[PDB]
Amino acid sequence: LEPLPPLTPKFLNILDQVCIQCYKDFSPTIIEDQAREHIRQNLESFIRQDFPGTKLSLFGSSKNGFGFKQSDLDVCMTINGLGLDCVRTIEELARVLRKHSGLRNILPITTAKVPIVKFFHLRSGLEVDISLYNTLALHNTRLLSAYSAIDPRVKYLCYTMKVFTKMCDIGDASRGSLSSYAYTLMVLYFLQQRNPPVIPVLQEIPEIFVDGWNIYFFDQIDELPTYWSECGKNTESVGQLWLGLLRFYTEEFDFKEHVISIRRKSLLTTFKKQWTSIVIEDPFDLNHNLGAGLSRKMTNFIMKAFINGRRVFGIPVKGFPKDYPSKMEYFFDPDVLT
RNA sequence: GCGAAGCGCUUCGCU
RNA sequence: GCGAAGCGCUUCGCU
Ligand SMILES: O=c1ccn([C@@H]2O[C@H](COP(=O)(O)OP(=O)(O)OP(=O)(O)O)[C@@H](O)[C@H]2O)c(=O)[nH]1
Repeated sequence: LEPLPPLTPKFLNILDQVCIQCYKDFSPTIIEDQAREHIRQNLESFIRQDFPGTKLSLFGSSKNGFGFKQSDLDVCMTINGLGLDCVRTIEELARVLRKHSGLRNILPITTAKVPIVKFFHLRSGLEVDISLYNTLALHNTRLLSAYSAIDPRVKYLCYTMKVFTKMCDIGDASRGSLSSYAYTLMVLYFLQQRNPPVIPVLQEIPEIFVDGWNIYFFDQIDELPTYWSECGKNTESVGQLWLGLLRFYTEEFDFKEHVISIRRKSLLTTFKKQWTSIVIEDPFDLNHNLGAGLSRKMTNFIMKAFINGRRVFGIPVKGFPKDYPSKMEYFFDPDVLT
């Protein structure tokens, strides 16, 4: 790794604005939020024609406080008043949805760990994923939402990370990379682990079980000053934290021995979890390693993207060539980061 | 035993 | 469907 020159005050002010701009440019307007709602509304009534009692609910970015323009729509389906063959139900869902003049490219994915019917929504141009009884997903949505409300910099960094993985083309788990949900967990972990914490761990501040998993977490975001020790302690700018995250995952954190675990504050090791051979534990489904599908080719691309991320965000310059219309295209240049 | 392409086949992955 | 990793066969290659 290269030595990094000291941060100037003014290159850091640029880092702060660039991170905040990631939130403003990509957080959704009310019109986009409601377009998603309508999609959930319409599909529910349409599916109810064949499967009465069908309840659809959104989760993921559409509802976890990290809504991101043009993200795919995550939908969880259950049936009110209800050993359900999920493989068969996904194909049943597919057969139903091909009759919808507003949908195209209906595709059932039965063999995935989480089976989904994936399709394209004409009016909105969004891609939609319907899964069945994805109840843990509804709860990690509420949990991320609680983190998103603790401190403004949590959104700023999570948005900046979503922009970054998109440009580096490293955020598609269907092409062997990591999923957005994984990167968000990496951000929240980094903020729980830096000294002093920016966020606490909310499931350490009660046993509520769903699918045999304790889904409890502290969620009254109006009263953490009472119950979180290091509240208000960390004063650092968002641009320092974003460069801090890139350095944290390229210089300090040892992926070979430690699990990225937002559920509890202390170190969780590769050895205890039997996950010896990037390792990320789901906040609730503790048997699910979100890095279990990574190739070592793919881990290298991710590591390479983080390293050039460290370079362009860490080497001060001013100015920037008037070629660029704004700082955004300088920092998030896809060729540079790849 | 090794490389390239084509045509088939299988296994793993995808919220 | 898409991504990855294999196996079959054929054709052409191995100094
Ligand atoms: O490994 C996974 C992946 C996905 N999911 C669940 O599916 C949802 C959709 O997962 P996505 O991969 O679509 O992430 P996203 O665009 O919603 O981005 P984030 O806000 O999640 O960073 C995620 O928000 C998560 O709740 C899991 O529970 N586990």
